[PDB]
Amino acid sequence: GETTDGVYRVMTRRLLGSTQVGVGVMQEGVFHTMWHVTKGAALRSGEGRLDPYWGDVKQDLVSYCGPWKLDAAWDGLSEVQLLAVPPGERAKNIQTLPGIFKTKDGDIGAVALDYPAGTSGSPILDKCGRVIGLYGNGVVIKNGSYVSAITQGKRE
Amino acid sequence: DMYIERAGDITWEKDAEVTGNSPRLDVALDESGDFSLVE
Ligand SMILES: Nc1ccnc2c(Cl)cccc12
Repeated sequence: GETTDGVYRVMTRRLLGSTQVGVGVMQEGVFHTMWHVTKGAALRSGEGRLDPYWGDVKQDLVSYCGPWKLDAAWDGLSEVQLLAVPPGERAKNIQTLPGIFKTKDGDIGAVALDYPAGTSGSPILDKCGRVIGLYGNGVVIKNGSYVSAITQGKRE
Repeated sequence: DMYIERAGDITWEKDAEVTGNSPRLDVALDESGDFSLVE
């Protein structure tokens, strides 16, 4: 199948029409997405099959064909770009300065950008173009607007 | 049976639509990987 680096839509036919359920990053031969998108289910890429290799429901992450490959981190200062990929709509960089999830276990980057749930898995970029995490897991604040963590996996 | 289709390159695009605020939030992460507002 397509194993080219870049961002991808995750599609199902199990509902009405073809439905985008999420997004993911192919890098170094590995497809990275959020767990809630595929539930660890296998994926088709041409005839090509992708099989889950690593996953953690608590991190809400999963990798296919290999171990988690993305080790770049928000530096805590600089702005970043959600490379959002919405259902039925073209890939589109949105630049933003992350807020903060303060948790008992530490501070996480967060991005206050509101997009349909099908955007879950869309990557988040530093200025050198490195992926520093994935959008689509977080929280609804007073307003009614969605705020997402910058969710990053650990590389070996 | 899910499948994947390419949607673009991963690049920083100079002069992109700059928006969204930068809120600081106290949150709890459960064993189910659901985040929640700790107030
Ligand atoms: N309600 C929601 C649940 C899960 N994800 C969401 C995303 Cl990614 C965007 C907007 C809303 C939601």
